[PDB]
Amino acid sequence: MLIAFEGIDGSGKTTQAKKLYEYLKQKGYFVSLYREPGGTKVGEVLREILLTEELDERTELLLFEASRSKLIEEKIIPDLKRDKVVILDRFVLSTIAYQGYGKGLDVEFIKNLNEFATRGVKPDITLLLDIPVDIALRRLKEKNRFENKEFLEKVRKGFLELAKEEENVVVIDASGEEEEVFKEILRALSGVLR
Amino acid sequence: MLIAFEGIDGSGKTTQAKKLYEYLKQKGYFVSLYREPGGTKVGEVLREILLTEELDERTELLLFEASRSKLIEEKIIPDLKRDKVVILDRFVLSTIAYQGYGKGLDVEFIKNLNEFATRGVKPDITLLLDIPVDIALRRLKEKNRFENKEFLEKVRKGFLELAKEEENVVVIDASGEEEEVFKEILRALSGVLRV
Ligand SMILES: Nc1ncnc2c1ncn2[C@@H]1O[C@H](COP(=O)(O)OP(=O)(O)O)[C@@H](O)[C@H]1O
Ligand SMILES: Nc1ncnc2c1ncn2[C@@H]1O[C@H](COP(=O)(O)OP(=O)(O)O)[C@@H](O)[C@H]1O
Ligand SMILES: Cc1cn([C@H]2C[C@H](O)[C@@H](COP(=O)(O)OP(=O)(O)O)O2)c(=O)[nH]c1=O
Ligand SMILES: Cc1cn([C@H]2C[C@H](O)[C@@H](COP(=O)(O)OP(=O)(O)O)O2)c(=O)[nH]c1=O
Ligand SMILES: [Ca+2]
Ligand SMILES: [Ca+2]
Ligand SMILES: [Mg+2]
Ligand SMILES: [Mg+2]
Ligand SMILES: [Mg+2]
Ligand SMILES: [Mg+2]
Ligand SMILES: [Mg+2]
Ligand SMILES: [Mg+2]
Repeated sequence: MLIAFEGIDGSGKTTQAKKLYEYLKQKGYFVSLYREPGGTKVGEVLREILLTEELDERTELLLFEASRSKLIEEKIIPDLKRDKVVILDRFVLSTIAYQGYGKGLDVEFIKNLNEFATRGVKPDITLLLDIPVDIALRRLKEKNRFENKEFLEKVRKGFLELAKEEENVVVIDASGEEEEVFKEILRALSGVLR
Repeated sequence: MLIAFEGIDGSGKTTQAKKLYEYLKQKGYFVSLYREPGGTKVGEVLREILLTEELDERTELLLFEASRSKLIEEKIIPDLKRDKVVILDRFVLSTIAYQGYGKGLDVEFIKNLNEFATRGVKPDITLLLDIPVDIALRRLKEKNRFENKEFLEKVRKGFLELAKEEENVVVIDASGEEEEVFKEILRALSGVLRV
């Protein structure tokens, strides 16, 4: 297996996760790629609620966890049982960084919810795509995506603290060009996977 | 003043909550009536998912709590700030009885989620409509609703244990006629509210 991509909006997660998916398929792995929230029919409904409705921060946390629970039970656990490489575009560190460090919700509580939703399933490696917020925001602005700079500075700092506190997290310099970032990822992956 | 109706499917909650809503409105209270899950636009979408999609028991728990959180923040807390009497058709005991006693999820974990979703808001009184499962099932059969006898027997017993452990839960014998059950509810309510 399980490879998680983490990092702020605009760090290149969706781009890199797709590159890694295609690369590992070509190398002969059986691989799955899922996004969080989403990745199942029910999860995609919850994703649309999360991205379109005005929600309070507590309802948001519970819906992220509900989407994760469905994806874990429906797809990830069955995939891992069949020795598929599962790549996730976001996972439990995003919930801690955004809902905990960003929104101020209790992190011990978030971690208990994460454990409940995941049944204790943990990544073999987490690739934290680290990038200065101003650089990320300029990438996003090009595609008419806007995120709050004050909020994301807290989240960025939170991810970096988590890379020291949580297990199996490798910090990737995501400021570089696409192929350069991918090479860094492949170097990090050689720590857990042929 | 927060008044919660609890009990198994077919115990008369929706019937009696509406009766109470009308009665208190006539007596000059400003009253709200909400159902769980549901009661908000988002909560109603979540209710539809809960009632129509195949879900694992953990995802179910989290959606029940998400609906509760939305209702608490959007409607319940603002209503209580305005001195409205808020009547709930189900609340936190339903989660402990169904997801805990029924499905076997950890009760302390469920209580922590309850506290999170509610911001610690507790009812002034909870009316547990207790009824034998057989009676409930026969009332539901008349309306083409079917529920699982084995499951509901565990849930009934769970509610009854909760009525002993949790604060301000009154057990109502709800197997009698509708008008008699309502009279018992009013007698119970007189302990906390001028009715
Ligand atoms: N290494 C890179 N350098 C510059 N732009 C990039 C790079 N990687 C991705 N992008 C572009 O930046 C934006 C954000 O990338 P995306 O993969 O959507 O990030 P995330 O999923 O982390 O928000 C997209 O427009 C994408 O094409
Ligand atoms: N006291 C009662 N005796 C007989 N039937 C009842 C009584 N109260 C309600 N009913 C009927 O039983 C069914 C279940 O009532 P309802 O209020 O929907 O229960 P709940 O909301 O607890 O499932 C409905 O068809 C309703 O009209
Ligand atoms: C998985 C997850 C995402 N999110 C947020 C991050 C994003 O702003 C939003 C949607 O996710 P996503 O589409 O991955 O954002 P992006 O491509 O911009 O990185 O959901 C949380 O707040 N908590 C979570 O647990
Ligand atoms: C509020 C709540 C309801 N439920 C279940 C009980 C019901 O079978 C279902 C829908 O609620 P509802 O329509 O109140 O059922 P009924 O009128 O038959 O009592 O949701 C839970 O499992 N957990 C919860 O926390
Ligand atoms: Ca650019
Ligand atoms: Ca460089
Ligand atoms: Mg993305
Ligand atoms: Mg906050
Ligand atoms: Mg965790
Ligand atoms: Mg009902
Ligand atoms: Mg179970
Ligand atoms: Mg509770």
